[PDB]
Amino acid sequence: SRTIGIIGAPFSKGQPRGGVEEGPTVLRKAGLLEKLKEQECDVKDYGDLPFADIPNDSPFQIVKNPRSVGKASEQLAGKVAEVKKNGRISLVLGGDHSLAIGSISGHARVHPDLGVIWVDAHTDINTPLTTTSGNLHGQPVSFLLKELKGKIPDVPGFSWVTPCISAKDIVYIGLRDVDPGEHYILKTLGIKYFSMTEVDRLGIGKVMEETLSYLLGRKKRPIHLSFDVDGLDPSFTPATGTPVVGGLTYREGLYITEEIYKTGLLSGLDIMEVNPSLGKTPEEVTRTVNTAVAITLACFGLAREGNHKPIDY
Amino acid sequence: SRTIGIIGAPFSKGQPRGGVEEGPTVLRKAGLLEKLKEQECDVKDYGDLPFADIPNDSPFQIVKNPRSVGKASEQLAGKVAEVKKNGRISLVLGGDHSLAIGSISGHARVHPDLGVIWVDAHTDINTPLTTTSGNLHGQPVSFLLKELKGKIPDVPGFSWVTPCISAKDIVYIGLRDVDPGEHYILKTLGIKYFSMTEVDRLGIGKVMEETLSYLLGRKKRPIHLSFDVDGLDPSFTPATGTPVVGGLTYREGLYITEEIYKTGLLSGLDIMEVNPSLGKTPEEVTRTVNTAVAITLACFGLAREGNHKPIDY
Amino acid sequence: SRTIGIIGAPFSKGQPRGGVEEGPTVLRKAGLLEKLKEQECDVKDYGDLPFADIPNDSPFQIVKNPRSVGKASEQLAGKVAEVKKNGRISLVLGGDHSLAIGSISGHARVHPDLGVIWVDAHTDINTPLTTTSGNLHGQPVSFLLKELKGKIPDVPGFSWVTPCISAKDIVYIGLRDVDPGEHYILKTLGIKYFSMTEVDRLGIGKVMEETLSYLLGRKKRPIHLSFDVDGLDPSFTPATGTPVVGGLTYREGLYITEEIYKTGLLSGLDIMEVNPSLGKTPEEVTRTVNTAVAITLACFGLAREGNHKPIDY
Ligand SMILES: N[C@@H](CCCC[B-](O)(O)O)C(=O)O
Ligand SMILES: N[C@@H](CCCC[B-](O)(O)O)C(=O)O
Ligand SMILES: N[C@@H](CCCC[B-](O)(O)O)C(=O)O
Ligand SMILES: [Zn+2]
Ligand SMILES: [Zn+2]
Ligand SMILES: [Zn+2]
Ligand SMILES: [Zn+2]
Ligand SMILES: [Zn+2]
Ligand SMILES: [Zn+2]
Ligand SMILES: [Zn+2]
Ligand SMILES: [Zn+2]
Ligand SMILES: [Zn+2]
Ligand SMILES: [Zn+2]
Ligand SMILES: [Zn+2]
Ligand SMILES: [Zn+2]
Ligand SMILES: [Zn+2]
Ligand SMILES: [Zn+2]
Ligand SMILES: [Zn+2]
Repeated sequence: SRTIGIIGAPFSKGQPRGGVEEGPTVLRKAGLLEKLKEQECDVKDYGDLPFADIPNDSPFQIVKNPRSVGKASEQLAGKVAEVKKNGRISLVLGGDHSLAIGSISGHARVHPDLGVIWVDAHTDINTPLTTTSGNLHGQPVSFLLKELKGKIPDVPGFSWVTPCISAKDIVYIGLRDVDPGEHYILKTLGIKYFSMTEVDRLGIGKVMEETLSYLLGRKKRPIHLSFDVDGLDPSFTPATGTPVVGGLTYREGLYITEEIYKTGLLSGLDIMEVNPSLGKTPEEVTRTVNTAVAITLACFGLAREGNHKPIDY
Repeated sequence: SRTIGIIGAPFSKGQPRGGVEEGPTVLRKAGLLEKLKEQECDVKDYGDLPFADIPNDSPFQIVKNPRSVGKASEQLAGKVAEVKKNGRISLVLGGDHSLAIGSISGHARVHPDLGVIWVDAHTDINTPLTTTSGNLHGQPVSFLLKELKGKIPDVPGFSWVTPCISAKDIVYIGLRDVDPGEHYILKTLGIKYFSMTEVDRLGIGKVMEETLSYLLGRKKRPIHLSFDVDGLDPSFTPATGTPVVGGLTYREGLYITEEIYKTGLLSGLDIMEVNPSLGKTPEEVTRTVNTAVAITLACFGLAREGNHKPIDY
Repeated sequence: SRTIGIIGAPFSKGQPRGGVEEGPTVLRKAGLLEKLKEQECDVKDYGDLPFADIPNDSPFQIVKNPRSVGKASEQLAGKVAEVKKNGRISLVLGGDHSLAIGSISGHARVHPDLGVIWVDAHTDINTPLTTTSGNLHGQPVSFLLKELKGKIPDVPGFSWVTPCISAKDIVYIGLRDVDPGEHYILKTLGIKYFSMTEVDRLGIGKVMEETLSYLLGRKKRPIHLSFDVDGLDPSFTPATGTPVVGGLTYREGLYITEEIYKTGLLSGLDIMEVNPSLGKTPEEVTRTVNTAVAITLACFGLAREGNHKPIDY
């Protein structure tokens, strides 16, 4: 049926603030598994990946914690590939977005033809040479693009990496805080994106129609959804590291996911950047987690119009 | 002209929390009548219906306060039918939504051909046999549907009831918290609804165009609007019993009503679920009431673009 | 390139509450100039206009501080005309909206064929004879309309005024609190407007397309944008004198301005009604100013999708 495989990934060295390691814990203790089991979902939790501490991981130029991040993704890519072989949609509950490198890589090992939908207020496509922060949660995409392969230096811990996607297989939704170098890359590789500008102009309805018509226009390949919690407006998911105002509405958030689910092609999912310790109040924490959970459930069947199990009431 | 007849209905036994009995009081003391008189409106207040206490009203299966609710609606249906004969649009300031049974029944006694628009985060169409709460504010619609007549047991106090509407004469707007049994009924009787999903996809503009094209496609019959205050997002109407996040915008709220008014067919109106005691702060209370009032005024002429009385300024 | 000329106008006698005189100060101390210089913008600040105190300025009928306001606008019109001759887009950081009279008048002295976009929750088109408040921040438009010339009494201090625009050269966006006399004028002179009703119905996308198709349908004349901070919903710009609920979204706010900029015709800009002292909290103050700044930057190039300077990264 709608089989899922849960991958907790308590990692945070992809950026400065540490609380995101707890993301898996809080979402789990929010009742996610239970809630998913309450749907036609066949759920199997593969546990929280144990991330060995790499004490010796000095900066690579300005790129911070490279070996730590590379291993974290290298380990995850393998676990992802495992559940995908067990015929389950991989659900990655993580910390920072840098894990996307491991998530998508391993997912591709199984389904190379996959298409990606990246919901985020940022493009996370900086390169070790374009980034000015050195924080890897803002560079995952660059490591995954084939077009870029050959303009990215060998970063300690990323030798295991192989560019599993071309510009033509990814769509962004939500952008509102993009770097100049990031912008240049977009227009140059002609990447499909819908910034808040396009959403405002078109409506989330058209936005979703086009994005899917874009990725599934030709063949009907498996879908990977990388959802960075900061894609939604801070008034919904405040407990996040890099929030930007003017974000996606809670309703738009649900609309995106309700539509992905209805395609029947959701192969992989990432719920990133949920940092409970950045909530200025116990409720901002609750609010953030709750939304993260609601969005996840929509990915797996939950519909605002209602749902009904096969029987005469 | 635009003649109104005010019906205060301080009832609450349609659900557990009691504060909704005060709804009429707070809205009145908010200046509603005055404000309506300030428009081209001819206003007549029929007073707050006195609801006899039914001390002996044990549960019917799991259905709570059946005799209390049935009488409350039985009395109201008669008062509604009275003002409709006095050629005035009935305005029902109430408590819980279970009163809809009395409101619509009596309205129909006068205008049997009426169509209904139900703004609510819920469908309130459970049956004594489908409800799991037993609270009647979530079952009014089931008692009014002809298609369902014959699948509803005789509930103490509802013998006076007669199904005055078919599936084809009602439209829902706002749904986002629907029960499985409720969902089955929708798809089965093919009821027209626009959940938050449809609103997100289409926009309130198209939503309103379709809903009216649906109800007034054929003849031009009188319109009944049942507005459950919880249809709007909690950030607008927090002082309500059953709030759900991801609701209708304040602007969408006004858009709905501004459009109904412009049809010139508004025959009956219900402003339900305003419970002032559920506001966590004196202002949430104020906010909730204010919105309830603003929406009501839009139903009777108030336009955001402005209004002008027939004369050269 | 994209040359700007900054005009600070610390005036407030266009309405009762005084804090708006500080608007220039707070926006400047928010880093505006710096931020604009950070873009392809060529910025020149002409300083804060010194507004002589007119101790003797008794009411004209009910019109308050007429001589004070007339001089303030008379002085500004001249400064505006100065920067427009220095080939720079005039940026007017002001106090109350009554300054629009001086801003647009002087802008026209240079570019008579200009078209105006007025973002505001009000039309500010009352006349000394229609206004019931007597506050001039709600009458600037009336003084600028040719069609009205001959139905406006000579107000002390406004002799220097000459109606530099006809009904056909202005578009309103955001209206939601319009006076009856104001409404009569609209329908009578057939002025193009998009109240919140139209925005709700059409979407900001269509709204912007139509408004520009309206003003630039024929020739391609310079554009004047009068942005009253209260056009946006109070949840964004609370520190304002006359706020009204159900306003423009922050995203819609940016959409409007991003679109104006992209036309390449922005000739003049007004950022009015930012009163820091009306913020119930230090953050409402911060929030309000921040939004005012973000909107201004969008007028001058800033795009949510990102920007890139001419070079290979
Ligand atoms: N563009 C910034 C912020 C990136 C934010 C990363 B993300 O999307 O995972 O939050 C940077 O490169 O440091
Ligand atoms: N579906 C729930 C909630 C109904 C809410 C009723 B209403 O719409 O009036 O608030 C129930 O049957 O108990
Ligand atoms: N219509 C009211 C309010 C006008 C508000 C002026 B404004 O738009 O500048 O805030 C009046 O004439 O006093
Ligand atoms: Zn495959
Ligand atoms: Zn992000
Ligand atoms: Zn991040
Ligand atoms: Zn370029
Ligand atoms: Zn990200
Ligand atoms: Zn009739
Ligand atoms: Zn409800
Ligand atoms: Zn209720
Ligand atoms: Zn079915
Ligand atoms: Zn209801
Ligand atoms: Zn010109
Ligand atoms: Zn205004
Ligand atoms: Zn003002
Ligand atoms: Zn008229
Ligand atoms: Zn104004």
